[PDB]
Order: sequence, then structure tokens, then C-alpha cells
Amino acid sequence: ATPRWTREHASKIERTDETVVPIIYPPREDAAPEINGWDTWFLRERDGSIATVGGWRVIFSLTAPADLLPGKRHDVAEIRYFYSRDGETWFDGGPVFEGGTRGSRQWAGSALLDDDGRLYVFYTASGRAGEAEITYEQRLAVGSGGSVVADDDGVRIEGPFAHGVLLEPDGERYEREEQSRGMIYTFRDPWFFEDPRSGKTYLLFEANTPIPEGAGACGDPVWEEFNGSVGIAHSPTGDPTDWELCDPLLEGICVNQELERPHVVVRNGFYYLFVSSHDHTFAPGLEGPDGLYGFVADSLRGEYRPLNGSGLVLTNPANAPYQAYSWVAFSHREELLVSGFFNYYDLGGLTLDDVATLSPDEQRAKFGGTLAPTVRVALSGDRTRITGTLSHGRIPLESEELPDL
Ligand SMILES: OC[C@H]1O[C@@](CO)(O[C@H]2O[C@H](CO)[C@@H](O)[C@H](O)[C@H]2O)[C@@H](O)[C@@H]1O
Repeated sequence: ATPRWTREHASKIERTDETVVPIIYPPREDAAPEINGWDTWFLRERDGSIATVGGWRVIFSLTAPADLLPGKRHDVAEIRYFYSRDGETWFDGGPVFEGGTRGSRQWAGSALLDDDGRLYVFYTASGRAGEAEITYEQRLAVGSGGSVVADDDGVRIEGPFAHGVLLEPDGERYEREEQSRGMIYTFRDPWFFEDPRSGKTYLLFEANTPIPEGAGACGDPVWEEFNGSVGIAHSPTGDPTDWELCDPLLEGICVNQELERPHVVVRNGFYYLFVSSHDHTFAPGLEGPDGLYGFVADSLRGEYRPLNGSGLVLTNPANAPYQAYSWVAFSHREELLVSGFFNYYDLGGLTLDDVATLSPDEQRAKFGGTLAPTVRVALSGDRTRITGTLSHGRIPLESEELPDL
């Protein structure tokens, strides 16, 4: 009886003052002019709070060379780590992995500094290492057995890394590459999460739920190609490397193919489930923007209902509709903070497919490749409201006071 984001929900999607972020302007200097960075995630403790080692926060980003064409960054994505004392001025720590990383390239995941001090960097293994032609095979992997050393000079991630595949789609609850109808299947973005109530350990991910041909599972056969879902796995032992697949938390069948970078924020007594999604990944008959969509339930595996009636929590303005993507929500005292990356700006009207037309120079310099100004939002049951913004990629601790409104 899997909770569903319905077409009746998506029909109501609409930009409002409460969901539209201000215009993102490029930052005054680049932390790494040589590197474009997107899809960023935080080094968290087991409960999910932002980890702090010797006064440093650590974050992870997908990175590619700046001189590389934006549209192709996905084929050569490499995980770099950055560290900061304040939350604003990040230092490049370089690549996280020195060795046998899984897949031809690495896609987004999450990071855990366990109570025992062991580091787990969950990532998506895209393709297979040293493949001839690029494949779009996605498997949830981890680089376990890391050490995080912090002096007063910086942070180094050291020691031998142990790389292993954690999960591949079953074929019943989560669609495999073979079963993929319509657009390319999804099985990526592993996000670690300890339920503060049960104490049980889970791993959320983006998947697709298989729909047999002629199933009539939808009011139009073409719509059933859009079978995006938020999958979850459980660790009985709590070991961050031992997982068993569970039933999906939420399905967007007949609505959207890509329910990207799923994550849960628990607030007072409620579970808010957030997913980033594209306008181009919407089923026909539906019109929604690139945005963060959100659902709420009284339990982690509960009857999720969409925030603001439609599910749209946060989106870009009409006149810069691709300026940010890959938003991650996290709690700060009484606020919710949301950090995306600075995506595509100054298009003048152009669609994403049209950007590929432009000269290499004209394509670079319509791409930020930095952290977006982190948005401050207020949750009010099943209703959300944008309250303001902070500096570009400010990730503060709960111990830090934010500017007044
Ligand atoms: O680069 C992989 C990384 O990007 C995300 C979020 O931006 O997905 C993007 O790239 C995928 C692969 O090309 C596309 O399928 C998707 O449309 C696009 O949003 C994450 O899902 C992933 O971790």
C-alpha cells in the first residue's frame, strides 16, 4: 500500500511567494577557479547532526575540471571533500579516494562519522571501472574504513579505503536497468539516516518501481514509464555496510521519473521527506519546475502527504528557472536550512537542450559550479514558507546564531 505522489497533487504545482528563492548572483571569487562543484552533502554524526572534528565541518561535492563542458561533467564526476571552521570559507581538501573507487565515475551519496570514529562515504558507482564505452549502470557503494585527522592547520582524510557495492536493484520493488522503459532507470544517491525514535539504522536512495507492460497501472500506458520512487534499506545490526531492501517510502508513478537526492528531516514529532526533481522528468499532462518537493508523515515509513498540497517546497524564479538544483534540507534550531548548488544562469530564455548548442566558452560562464546561497525556510505542519537566505554555501551548526528577520 505504498504512499503515492499522485497526478491530482502534481496538477496543483504552482510558483508562490512562499516557494520561490531570490535570484542567485555569482560569488565575488571562486574557492577553486580550477574546479566546478555540484551535488554537495555533509559529514554527519550517527543522529544526522553536522559532524565537527577539532572545530572543522566537512562537506563532500561532485567535482569536474572547470575547463570541461558542463553537460558532460556527469561522465567524469569525482568526489572531493572541503573543510571549514566558520561555515562560509571552505578549503579544498582534494579527492576523497586515492584508490579502487567503484564505477567508471562516482555520483552523489552521504557521509557518516560513526560513534566508533570510523568514516563511511556512501556514493553511487556509475558504470564499471575502466569500461570501454560509458554505461549508466548505478549501484549503491561505500568507501569504508577512512580516518579523519584535524590539526589547527586543516583536515586530511587519510588511511586505506575499503570500497564495496552495498545494494543493486532487486527487480520486484526497485526497477533494474534491464526493466527500464522510457528514460534511463535510477538507483543512486544513498543517504544514511538513524531514526531518532526507533534507533534503527536506514539508508534512503532514489530508485524506480517496476511497472509491467500492459499492467494498466496508470490511466495512460506512456505515463507508467515515469516510475520514480524513494527506496529505503534497513541494517538490523546497525553496521553501516550491512543492508536489506525494504518497501519504498513513496512512489511518483505516472508523475515523475527522477525523485533525486531523497533525505529525511525529523522536526518535533514529524518526518519531512525531501526530493529534488526536474521539469523535464515530469510525465506528460503535468507541468512542474526544477525544484525541491516535500512530503510529511507522523512515522518514517508512514502515509506521506505532499507539503503545500502540490508537494512543491522550493523552486527558482521564472526568469532564472535553472539557477539552482540538488537541494539538501537540514535542521537549525527552529528553522530549516536548504543548500543546493549554483547551476545554470543568464540563459535569456534558453532550455537545457539549447545550452548544448552554444560555444564551449558560452556554455562555461553560464554555469556556477559553486554552492548556492543557503535558503532559510519555516515548516508549519504540511505548509512551508521561504524566510530568507544566507551567504553562498553557508552550512552553520546549531551552536551558531543566524542574522535576525
Ligand atoms: O551526477 C550525478 C548526480 O546528479 C544528480 C543531481 O543533479 O542527477 C543528475 O544527473 C543524472 C545523471 O546524468 C540525471 O539522471 C539527472 O536528470 C540529473 O538531475 C543526482 O541524481 C546524482 O547524484
